[PDB]
Amino acid sequence: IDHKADLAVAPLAITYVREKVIDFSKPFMTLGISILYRKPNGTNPGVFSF
Amino acid sequence: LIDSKGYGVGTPMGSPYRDKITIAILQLQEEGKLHMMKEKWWRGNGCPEEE
Amino acid sequence: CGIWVRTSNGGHFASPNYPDSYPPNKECIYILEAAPRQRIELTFDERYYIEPSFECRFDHLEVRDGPFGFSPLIDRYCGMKSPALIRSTGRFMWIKFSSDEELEGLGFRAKYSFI
Amino acid sequence: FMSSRRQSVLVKSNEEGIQRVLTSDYAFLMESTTIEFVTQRNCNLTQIGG
Ligand SMILES: *[C@@H]1O[C@H](CO)[C@@H](O[C@@H]2O[C@H](CO)[C@@H](O[C@@H]3O[C@H](CO)[C@@H](O)[C@H](O)[C@@H]3O)[C@H](O)[C@H]2NC(C)=O)[C@H](O)[C@H]1NC(C)=O
Ligand SMILES: *[C@@H]1O[C@H](CO)[C@@H](O)[C@H](O)[C@H]1NC(C)=O
Repeated sequence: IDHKADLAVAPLAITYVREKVIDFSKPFMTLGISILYRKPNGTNPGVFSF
Repeated sequence: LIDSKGYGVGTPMGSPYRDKITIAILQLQEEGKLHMMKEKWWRGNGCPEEE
Repeated sequence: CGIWVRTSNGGHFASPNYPDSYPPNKECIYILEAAPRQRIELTFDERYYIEPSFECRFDHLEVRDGPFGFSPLIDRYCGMKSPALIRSTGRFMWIKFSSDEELEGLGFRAKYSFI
Repeated sequence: FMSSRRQSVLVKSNEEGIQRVLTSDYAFLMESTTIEFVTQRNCNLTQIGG
């Protein structure tokens, strides 16, 4: 905004809220979001499960 | 997947660079150079051990 | 309409049926591809030199730097004047010629060159 | 949801809109009449809802 810098090549999704006051190039790559979670142990003692 | 967002390059108001960096961006893409640059940096090779 | 002019240091590029009037209802693509690090110099030869007093649509020869309809617009030429020679290093000058439903003209003659 | 997907699932032809449901789980909101020409003249497909 303040022009103290120039074109800033950095990870930044082309979002409308930014786009309203920011000029943006064409996407060099796409982007998505998703669940990221550990692999569940899913283990029951079983020796005294009953 | 949830949303299809797009990774672009920031640039200030009316800067002449957008209109001519995109042609570079497209040029880098269409020739495949992006894929290799994609490949060369996401070549993390730890495999998913089968479950 | 397609005259695949790929891989030439230079070659002829022209509207269909050039010495005659171009056919109507024709929307045919042309593509100029340059090898890496090269420069494209497009030579354009007008058939008829007059000065129009107006600019209009329905018959327009635009020039694009990159893939069509998706790269920035360079300029959109029409009429009977000769467009000025275009020098860019975008390496992809891809040019489309359109046609309305009538009102054909003298067509155009061009010459692509690579350096 | 469709705008969230935005050609993730926005299919262009009816007949190949069928096979998207034939090959996986899909909804493909399509008009009543063409349904009757398909669901009656093809198996594995049902009119759902009203
Ligand atoms: C005297 O001779 C001149 C040519 O040297 C005649 O000039 C023509 O003038 C008209 C306007 O009356 C021009 O149309 C205008 O063109 C400009 C530039 O494209 C455009 O911005 C305007 O909106 C308008 O379209 C015309 O181009 C110009 N040239 C031609 C084709 O002859 C002039 O008319 C003559 N004097 C008279 C009153 O007859
Ligand atoms: C239902 O699906 C099966 C498997 O693709 C197919 O063989 C069958 O022809 C389909 N139903 C009919 C009778 O069209």
